[PDB]
Amino acid sequence: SGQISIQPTFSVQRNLPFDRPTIMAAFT
Amino acid sequence: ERQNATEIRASVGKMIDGIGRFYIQMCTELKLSDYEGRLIQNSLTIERMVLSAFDERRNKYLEEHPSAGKDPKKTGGPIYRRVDGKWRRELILYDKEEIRRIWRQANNGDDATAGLTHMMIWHSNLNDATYQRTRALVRTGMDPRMCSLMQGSTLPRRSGAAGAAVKGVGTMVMELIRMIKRGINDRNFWRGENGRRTRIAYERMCNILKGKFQTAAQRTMVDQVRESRNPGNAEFEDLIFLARSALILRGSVAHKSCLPACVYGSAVASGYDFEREGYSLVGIDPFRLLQNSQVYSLIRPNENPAHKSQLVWMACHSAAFEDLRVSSFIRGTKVVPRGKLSTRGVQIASNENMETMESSTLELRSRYWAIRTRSGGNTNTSDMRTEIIRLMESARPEDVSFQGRGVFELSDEKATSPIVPSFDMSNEGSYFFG
RNA sequence: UCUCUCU
RNA sequence: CUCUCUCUCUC
Ligand SMILES: *[C][C]([O])[C]O[C][C][C][N]C(=O)C1=[C]C(C2=C3[C]=[C]C(=O)[C]C3=OC3=C2[C]=[C]C(=O)[C]3)=C(C([O])=O)[C]=[C]1
Repeated sequence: SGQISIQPTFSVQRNLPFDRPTIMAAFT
Repeated sequence: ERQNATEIRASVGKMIDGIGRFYIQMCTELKLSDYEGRLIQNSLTIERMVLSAFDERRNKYLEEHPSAGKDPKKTGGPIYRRVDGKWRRELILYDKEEIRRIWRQANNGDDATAGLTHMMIWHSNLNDATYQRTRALVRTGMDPRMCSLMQGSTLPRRSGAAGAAVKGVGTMVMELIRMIKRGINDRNFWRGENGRRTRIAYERMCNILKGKFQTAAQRTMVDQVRESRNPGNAEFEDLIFLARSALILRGSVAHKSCLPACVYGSAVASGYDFEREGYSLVGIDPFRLLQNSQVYSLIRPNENPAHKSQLVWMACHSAAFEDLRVSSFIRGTKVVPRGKLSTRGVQIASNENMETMESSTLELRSRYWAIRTRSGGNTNTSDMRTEIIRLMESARPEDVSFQGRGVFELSDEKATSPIVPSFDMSNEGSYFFG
């Protein structure tokens, strides 16, 4: 459990991270 | 094009000035000293007094159904006073009509609901940065891991379109799912005059959720959800699917810096005419206001004032669900995740021992400042679920969004020279609630 | 006029 | 990306 993904607040370049395997495992 | 911008700035500054001068009047009427007037807890109490005075429907309900041992025409809250260096809490009661009169006199005889919505958003941001909503998530059948979409879950209904822009995809999905569950339990939902009203509400909420989404497939799917006359289990499952898809193909959630009324009141008492200078909730104005403002808070024994200050900073800038790396880059100090913060919420309970409580200054200062965005990043037949799944499968957690945008120094008022962060060293954590 | 991070 | 959007029900 926890926070899987980021919701951007500031307009900065940055990589937007997310836990791809956890999100995708619910779609396979 | 410039004239409209300057009028918008003037209107926002008018709202800020009204809030600040109301805070000054309340501090005068409460006989608070400067230190006590700068306490964040006293400002929280005063703001809650304002919100409860103008909560028309709740006030009417309280009049019809009185509460236990409470006068339905009086608001109140904990006001903290320092006597001989010892803090003590007091419960003082104010007439709701008196509070409304004072607020209207603060806004020049106008019941400016914009300032009330501003305070509402400030409280919502504080609650988002402090408390998690996993129990409500699990009750409605959504995964507890989509907390990043639950921005603005504590915003009440009276906020309207101003607060609707702030609440995220998760909260809108949760409210729609609650409506669908109520319809599933009782068929008399969506019937009668109340049925027509709730159908209109459902359509409006679906439309603003559709506006939140960016890709065409998500908009088409929420459109299909909206078109159902009697939404049942299928639409609730489709809403859950859209909420999960919002984790990768993010939505357009509006972020604003809504500061506590203590900062605004101190600024207005200092002599800052927000009407003439102008205010923006997405620019340098909140950062500039926070840099030269002093705020005090109550620290329970065995707590870290740095962690409480970081929490208040995150709440002020609505950076609760922000990447920890960019938040730390903007702040200059490490933004520690929620698990490792040795601090509880800002508000003090009525049962606390008000003899060991101490006071600390809040470090609400940041090295850099950045523009707050509504965008959620770049996203790049009749069953659009497969198309959505394909779109999310193409995405990787390494794509760069907001290209060419950086963080500006505090002296760079016009946002001319951006600074791009390079997060390519040893990896820190990225999720606040992780 | 209430309380709470984390089924 | 600012701003007016106003609230099915006190919840
Ligand atoms: C529905 C949703 O929103 C959720 O809900 C819950 C949370 C929030 N809250 C609300 O909304 C409310 C609350 C209340 C209350 C109160 C108020 C005020 C004062 O001061 C006090 C109090 O207390 C209490 C409550 C509730 C519950 C309990 O337990 C307690 C209300 C009334 O009261 O009315 C309303 C709303």
